[PDB]
Amino acid sequence: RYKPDWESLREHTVPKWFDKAKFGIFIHWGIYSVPGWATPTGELGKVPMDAWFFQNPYAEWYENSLRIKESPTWEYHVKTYGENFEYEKFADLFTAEKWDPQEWADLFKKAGAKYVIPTTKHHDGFCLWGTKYTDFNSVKRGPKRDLVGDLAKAVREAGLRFGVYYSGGLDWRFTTEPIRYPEDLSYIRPNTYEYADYAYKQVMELVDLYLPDVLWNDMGWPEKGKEDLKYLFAYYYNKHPEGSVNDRWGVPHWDFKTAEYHVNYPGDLPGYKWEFTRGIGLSFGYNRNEGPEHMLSVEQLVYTLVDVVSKGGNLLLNVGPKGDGTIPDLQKERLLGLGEWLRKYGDAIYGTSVWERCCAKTEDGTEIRFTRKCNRIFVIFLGIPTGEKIVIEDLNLSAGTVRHFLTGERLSFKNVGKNLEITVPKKLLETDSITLVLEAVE
Amino acid sequence: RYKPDWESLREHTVPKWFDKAKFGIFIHWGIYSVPGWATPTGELGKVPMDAWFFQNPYAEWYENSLRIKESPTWEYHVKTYGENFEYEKFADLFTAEKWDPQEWADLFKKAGAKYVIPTTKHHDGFCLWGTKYTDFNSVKRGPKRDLVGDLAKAVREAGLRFGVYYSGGLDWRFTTEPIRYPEDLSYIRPNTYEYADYAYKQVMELVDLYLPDVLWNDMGWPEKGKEDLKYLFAYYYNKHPEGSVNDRWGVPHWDFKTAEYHVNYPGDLPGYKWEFTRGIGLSFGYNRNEGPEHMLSVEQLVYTLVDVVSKGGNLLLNVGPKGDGTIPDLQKERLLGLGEWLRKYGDAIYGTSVWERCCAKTEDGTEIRFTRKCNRIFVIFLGIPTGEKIVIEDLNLSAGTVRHFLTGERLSFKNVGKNLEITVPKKLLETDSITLVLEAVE
Amino acid sequence: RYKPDWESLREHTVPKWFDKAKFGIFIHWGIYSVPGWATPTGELGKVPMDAWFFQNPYAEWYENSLRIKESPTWEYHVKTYGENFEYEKFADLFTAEKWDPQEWADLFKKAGAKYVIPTTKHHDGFCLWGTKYTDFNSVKRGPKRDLVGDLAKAVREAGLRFGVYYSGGLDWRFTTEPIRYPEDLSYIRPNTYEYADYAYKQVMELVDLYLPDVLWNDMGWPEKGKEDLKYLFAYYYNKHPEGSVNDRWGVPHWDFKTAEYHVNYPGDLPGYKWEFTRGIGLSFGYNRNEGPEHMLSVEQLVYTLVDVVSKGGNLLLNVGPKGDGTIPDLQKERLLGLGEWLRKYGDAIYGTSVWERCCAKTEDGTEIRFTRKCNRIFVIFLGIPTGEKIVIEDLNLSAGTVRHFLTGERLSFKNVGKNLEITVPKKLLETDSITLVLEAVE
Amino acid sequence: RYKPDWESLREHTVPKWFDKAKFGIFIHWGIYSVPGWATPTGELGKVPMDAWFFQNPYAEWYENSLRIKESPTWEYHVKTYGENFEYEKFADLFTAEKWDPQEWADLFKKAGAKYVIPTTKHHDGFCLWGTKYTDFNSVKRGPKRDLVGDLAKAVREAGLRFGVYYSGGLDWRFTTEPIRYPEDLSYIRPNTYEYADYAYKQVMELVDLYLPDVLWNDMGWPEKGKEDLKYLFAYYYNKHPEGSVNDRWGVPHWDFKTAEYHVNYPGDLPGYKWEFTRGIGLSFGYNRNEGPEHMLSVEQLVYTLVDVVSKGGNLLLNVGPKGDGTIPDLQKERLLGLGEWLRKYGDAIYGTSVWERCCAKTEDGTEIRFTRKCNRIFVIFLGIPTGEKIVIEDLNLSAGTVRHFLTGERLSFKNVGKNLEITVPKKLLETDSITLVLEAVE
Ligand SMILES: C[C@@H]1N[C@H](CNC(=O)[C@H](c2ccccc2)C2CCCC2)[C@@H](O)[C@H](O)[C@@H]1O
Ligand SMILES: C[C@@H]1N[C@H](CNC(=O)[C@H](c2ccccc2)C2CCCC2)[C@@H](O)[C@H](O)[C@@H]1O
Ligand SMILES: C[C@@H]1N[C@H](CNC(=O)[C@H](c2ccccc2)C2CCCC2)[C@@H](O)[C@H](O)[C@@H]1O
Ligand SMILES: C[C@@H]1N[C@H](CNC(=O)[C@H](c2ccccc2)C2CCCC2)[C@@H](O)[C@H](O)[C@@H]1O
Repeated sequence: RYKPDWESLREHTVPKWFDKAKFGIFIHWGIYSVPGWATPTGELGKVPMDAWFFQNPYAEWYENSLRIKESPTWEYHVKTYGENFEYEKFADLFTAEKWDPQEWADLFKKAGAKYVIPTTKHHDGFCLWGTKYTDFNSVKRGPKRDLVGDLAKAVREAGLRFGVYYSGGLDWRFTTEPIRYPEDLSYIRPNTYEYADYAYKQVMELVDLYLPDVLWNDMGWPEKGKEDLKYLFAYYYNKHPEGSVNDRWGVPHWDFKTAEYHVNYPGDLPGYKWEFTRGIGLSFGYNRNEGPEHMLSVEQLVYTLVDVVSKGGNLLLNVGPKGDGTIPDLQKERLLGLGEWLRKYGDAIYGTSVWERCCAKTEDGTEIRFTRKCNRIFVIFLGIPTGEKIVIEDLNLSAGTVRHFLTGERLSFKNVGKNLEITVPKKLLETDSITLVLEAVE
Repeated sequence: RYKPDWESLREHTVPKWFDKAKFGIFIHWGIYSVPGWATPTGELGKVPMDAWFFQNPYAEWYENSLRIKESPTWEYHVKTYGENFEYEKFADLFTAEKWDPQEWADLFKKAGAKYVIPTTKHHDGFCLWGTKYTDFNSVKRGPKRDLVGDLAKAVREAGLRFGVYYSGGLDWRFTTEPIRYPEDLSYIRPNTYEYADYAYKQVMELVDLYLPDVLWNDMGWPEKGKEDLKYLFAYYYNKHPEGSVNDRWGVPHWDFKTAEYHVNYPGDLPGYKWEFTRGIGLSFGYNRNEGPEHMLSVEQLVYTLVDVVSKGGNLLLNVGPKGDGTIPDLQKERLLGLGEWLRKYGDAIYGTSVWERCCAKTEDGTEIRFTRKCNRIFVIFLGIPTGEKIVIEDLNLSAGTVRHFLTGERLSFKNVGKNLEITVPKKLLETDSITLVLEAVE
Repeated sequence: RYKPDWESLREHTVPKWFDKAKFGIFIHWGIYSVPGWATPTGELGKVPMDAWFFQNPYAEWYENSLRIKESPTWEYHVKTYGENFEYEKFADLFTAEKWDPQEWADLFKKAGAKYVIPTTKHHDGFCLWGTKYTDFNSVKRGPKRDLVGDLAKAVREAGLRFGVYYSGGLDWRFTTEPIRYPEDLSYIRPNTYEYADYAYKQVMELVDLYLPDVLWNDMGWPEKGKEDLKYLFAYYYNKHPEGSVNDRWGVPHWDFKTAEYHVNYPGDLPGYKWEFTRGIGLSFGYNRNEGPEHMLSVEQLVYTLVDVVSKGGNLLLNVGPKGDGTIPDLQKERLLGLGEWLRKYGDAIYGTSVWERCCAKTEDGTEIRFTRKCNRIFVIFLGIPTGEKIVIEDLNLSAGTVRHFLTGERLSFKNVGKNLEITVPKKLLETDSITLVLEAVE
Repeated sequence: RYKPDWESLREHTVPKWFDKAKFGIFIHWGIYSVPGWATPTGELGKVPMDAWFFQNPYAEWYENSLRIKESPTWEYHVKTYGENFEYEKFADLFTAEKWDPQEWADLFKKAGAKYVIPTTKHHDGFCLWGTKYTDFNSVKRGPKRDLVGDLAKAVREAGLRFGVYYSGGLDWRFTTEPIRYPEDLSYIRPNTYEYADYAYKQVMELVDLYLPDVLWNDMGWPEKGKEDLKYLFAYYYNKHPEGSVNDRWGVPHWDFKTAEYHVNYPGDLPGYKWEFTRGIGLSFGYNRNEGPEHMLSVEQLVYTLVDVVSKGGNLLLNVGPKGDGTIPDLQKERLLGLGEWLRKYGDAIYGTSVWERCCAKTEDGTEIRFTRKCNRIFVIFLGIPTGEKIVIEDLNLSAGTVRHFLTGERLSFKNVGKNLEITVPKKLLETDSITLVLEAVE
């Protein structure tokens, strides 16, 4: 039994299932999915913040962008939908006509994800469950259906864990001015006591209807409601000890931390559990402007995953569905690619722990990441070297046997000075898929 | 004029009428009165708290018990009313068909009570007055009548004082999870700001419609609303200086403290004004499972009253009416019994003050309680000794005359050592009713 | 067992000994007693605050007045002691050479007082006990003696209650600027954490060393130390249940309120226990500038006490000794005169309770005050009427026997309308001292 | 880089060295060691708190017991040292004449301990280092030596971790009244700003001078100084990432929880890291009144450690030296015995992790505990069965090979229903020492 207080809540640590699953699927789906439009300006952390809000690569931010008169979105909206076409009007166009929660679940499972977390309410305040605290929800408008619940049922039937995303920190249904600069965030918020209750009542409602595995909050928790989390966290943990929460509440407790695109990405081993998230492209909500030039390629996707996992994190890869519920082909292919690689290399991923170091490199520049499993150490190359002679810089192994992962073949290695030298038979180098994977056993 | 601040509010002390009346009637009446069912497990303070909520002897707690699947109440509810029979449905069955507020008032007056306090809203949130802050009240549902007001009119016309009970601390209309353990109480609460206002607006409303003599709150005051009491207490006291409040608000001010069954019952003279409450049985709300084996007998009732009064308290005895407004015969008889005893011995009760000691005993084990009235000291025996020679242990009187209360007959006494010896003529011992009462005059 | 929190501390109320004693002696004695000088401008409440600090009638305020250059005190100090004579230097002239605490204790007992309260530390920071928290105390300087201690032994020996006075709110040892306007008091205070600690440690030291009957604080408690009082009050009350504290701490608790000269003096019965304090003259500290024209007369003292007492107060009369330890004749006289009247009419004062009303007047304007003791109602005339027929305006006695208090003579009375008429034989009127006192009974 | 705020500090978790060491030595040595006396009333958790402080089994509490006049300690002090012997005087008898920190370090290493934690300052305020914040320390008085310092050099030399104990919650140098009831602890504390500063400055001084591996606070942290810990914890962790703090600060952060004798001792696996602490006898401070009948036996120590360790805890066994610096024979014996068992079975303790369950019992009641190391599961019997056929109640091994840990002998096992049966040849049962230890593998 957890008591409603920070000291006590600290007794709850990231659940084992979370540490072990290493990949999850994020779903930004909503009425913003209908216009499905954003200017693909670039990655968070690379785009200067003075312009960021004016050329927002995040399509879910459509309403905010639309509220900024004369911004690309505003221009696009006027031309395509007209001026007397309010953003809310998209709730009625959002019909999920082609949606089938089971094909989604089926796909995230073939993709190798171990959990799924849909936005139940994003910054625009539209709710994807039949909530009783607002009529701006998917049961009353558009889909005429409890998207959150129906997807929770499919995911779970598919054997995956189910979490929930909630925009606690922002709700444009309670503001009128758009965010034009990052400083605006410190005062352009619901700000009211009424809002702090709404957020509280809404997450409590998600807790009681779906008892999710992850409470994924975004943009901090309304200040007036922060003391409420002591109760909500205790209430939730007492109903679901294996439940978990992220680090976006602005209170003293969290089970795992988060990083988005470049922001907060650790350079080496952070000393805590975390999770990396990004979209397959530059946006989270679907964006019909993104081509594969903006998306990651299965290979980058794989490398991204390995680098995250070697540093102790989980990759929460986002998929951005269309207003009709289908998942754009460019994203489905990248999911399947990654699913394929995980089918071959999963063993050096799921259930692994960090090693003493995350990273290494070969004398010729190929990057190396490590993962552990008791006595086993996985040497994951971010690529497949050409020569049979591999020189790993600044590495010595006290081990004794160094197998070639996929085949199992004992290999020849020698600790030469500050380096490790291994000879990988071209036959083998030729069986690996995106990464050459070795396995030391000490 | 009281100012809205604790230091100032302290200038208000328990009103003289409250100190002097020594007996009041509590009424737990509501929609829980319809099922009128609880398992008579035992008295608060004797029943282990690990089981208490699962076998709740308090019938008003029916909804909480019903929310605990597979608990006696749940089993009983399913069998008797069915699963598709929600607790709220009882608001429509609660018709007070046989209710007559004047017969109630008449009865509490014959019973010797000096004030009356009905639950205006209990933990289930159903309100017994036409409140404007919820439609879950007795004017709109069931009785179709302002129970609170109509009973306030009768009580007052009968010459008694009228107070109000309000579940400030709990409101199941704002929670879904049941209390299974005492620890749950620290987080399973409305918790919202909206709720703190509701409670505030509701007690202010009772203040303006009925200007009650007692603000009897239960289960603490919502934390977010605690600072509001400075205003509400000032507002109330400025409209009714003789009004009063109990000690269940969790703030620095109170006029009298409370104890329930064994909990907080003082062993000797506490140094403050207090009030003891319990039901005639083990429940407050009516319970059709209680037989006289669970109730107190007029004698225990009398002894209970004397012991409370000798220690400076008031006894607030609870009566649990039926859904139709009648008061079960087992309770009416016990009220009348006590009313009868008070008719004979009231003088050594109402208007009395504590003495130097509350308690004493005779050499043969009969317990003695004392009460004062200026120069007069009342020696109230919890029973009627058999022999004409009474030896009171560890007592010496500097008095001079020791009368036999009911008759007035001067008696023979002698301070022998550490004891007091009195000779009570069998004729006299034979006129007393439940207690032998003497009266010293110093 | 009191707990350290306001709700619990509220359980402690004014000790019975305090309510019954009705007169105490205040002693403002310090190094300011040595110059013993002030402009006797008038009574607090009657002198405009725009002038007060510049023409301060309180001689204990000498240091403050002296810091206002060009002030009468400043003129007098330079002419009498020179410019190079720092106020602190008075600690060396303060010798108490002719001091006999037993003589003082006796004088306060003959005077009719039941408790005594000396200034242990006034605003100037000088401590009259061997405190370990500062060297500016009477043990190390001046008297080289613990005045607080020796006086407490002597008061106690005479069988009187001993309380302590402490200036928690001001300590000129922590400031340099004088108080010129009441407004200045809001920022010219010690203000440091250090000071709040000093204050707490010193009052604790006083409780530990002397366990006084009254903790009389003045001028508020340092804001940074207010939370400390929960702990200090619980600590004190647990060592001394019978102890008492006043209402000058600025926190939610106190056992009795206070009034100074005109300030907070009740017009009719307040609903709580209180104490009136003033000097015999206009100062607390000895003022050699006061003559009989600035003092109350024995008649006025008596009239004062009676009025206070009839409104449920205690009179805390101040005496201000000379720097040598002797009590000024003028002051001594008045004390002995009041004592003589208390010797005669004590029984209508000590141990009394307020009646239904405090006041009444005779047809010809003689003010009348009332006190009660059970069934007995004392009728105290502020003076002795000349005629035998007395008409009391707006009184009606439902009693039966009205007697002449001094002799016992039953007297003739008749309820004539909205008045009460009584005949008091001249032989009796001639025996009374300053007050005609009648005793009504039921 | 930790930041000074709870959210960030949460990133720091129990250092890996702590989780792996499984046993440390606590050293309660002070000037209370000189009288070294107490009534060995019983174990915390088993002795009623209404008596505890009056019959305190903790000899370090001598000063507190001594302030309760008419207490066994009081009787013994006056008979043994006289009425005029102030507790502080023990600082001069505390000489550590026969003290050799290297011998101690060695003894704790031979004993099998991995870290040592001496009391740097207990409730009596006496500091065993040359602190600059008080003269009541071991450098200026008694030993005229920095015990903390010399001991830290010596523990480190023996290759053990050194942590520090500090009584932040109590310091009898700041109070005068003894603790008689647990309730008294809520107000008889230093309470001053001054103290909160002293505490912070002293722990800082300890970090600066010795950079300990463990900051072990006791009795809570002064309320006025709690916000200070954000800064002190960030400062400490930034100098010593590998450092650790316990859970007795009363703030939202800690690296491991604690349990004392019966208090907070987990029944099954808690979900966090923790440490059990107790004396070998009933006291922490040396009690010359304890005999073997008051101490654990080597068998019991071993059984204790095993049980703790199987529930993820560390055993923090206390030794209480004599005033002369020598460790009492009885204590030494038990330490060397445990050491001998750790020498044999160390491998089933150090560096282990909890398994799925902590416990199991044999058909005939022998308790069984489990620990794991990767694929290896250690099966520790709290004793050695007499028969060769062993039936473990409610276990089932999906393993394959079960071996006799001491010899390696593979053994015969069969999953018989809800039980596991195994045959352990008597020649093997005869080689075990206090525990039959089996090792299962997969
Ligand atoms: C997963 C994504 N989360 C976004 C919230 N983003 C953040 O909190 C971003 C953030 C994230 C982590 C550290 C600092 C800032 C913002 C980027 C500039 C302002 C702060 C959402 O705005 C976005 O629609 C999507 O839900
Ligand atoms: C007069 C009765 N008051 C009850 C509230 N009870 C309390 O606050 C009880 C209480 C009362 C006094 C001290 C401590 C606790 C609870 C018993 C265990 C949890 C605390 C109500 O729950 C009950 O229905 C009825 O109104
Ligand atoms: C017995 C006397 N008490 C005085 C304290 N007086 C007050 O706090 C007076 C006061 C003001 C309000 C309530 C009660 C008392 C002050 C009149 C000038 C501004 C406030 C002291 O200043 C004085 O030296 C002496 O000790
Ligand atoms: C190792 C020992 N630690 C003791 C501190 N013990 C506690 O705080 C005990 C406690 C209470 C609750 C949780 C953890 C520990 C106390 C039992 C009496 C009331 C609370 C010290 O008092 C004792 O002197 C010694 O240093």
